[PDB]
Amino acid sequence: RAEDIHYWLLKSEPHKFSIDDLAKQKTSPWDGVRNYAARNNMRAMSVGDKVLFYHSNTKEPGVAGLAEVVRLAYDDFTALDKTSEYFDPKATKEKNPWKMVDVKFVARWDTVLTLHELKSRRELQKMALFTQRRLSVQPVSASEYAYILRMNEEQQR
Repeated sequence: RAEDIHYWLLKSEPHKFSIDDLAKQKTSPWDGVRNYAARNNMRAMSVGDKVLFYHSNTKEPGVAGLAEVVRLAYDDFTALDKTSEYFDPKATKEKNPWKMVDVKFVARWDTVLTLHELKSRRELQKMALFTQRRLSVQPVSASEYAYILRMNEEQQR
């Protein structure tokens, strides 16, 4: 398990937080995940794990860049921020179900690798991306990761 690097996809709406926001911040906690399956995926992440930064709910959805996990999951304190969209009325200092990792910027791709293209490769047919819509933190297979990075290179040529 943690001795091997694993791969994930994290969805973010870019008008809220884009790959350029991560780039500017260099590292960021991954706050505001309020789906429990996604939360559990974050508890399964390890330091050094690779991350596809995916822009969702936008004109050009797709993979925008790359990040890397730099801290293991800890309590998502935005659940206690009464001014936050991600406020959870029933979370406590002592009983906060929400957890988050920190990630570091790795790469900002010149143009997004669109969802349409992701759905047009045999190698990607089994991505969770296509199955599971509420799942904002998803496992990516090693081959899926590899194929996607290859696609960015093809697009950049």
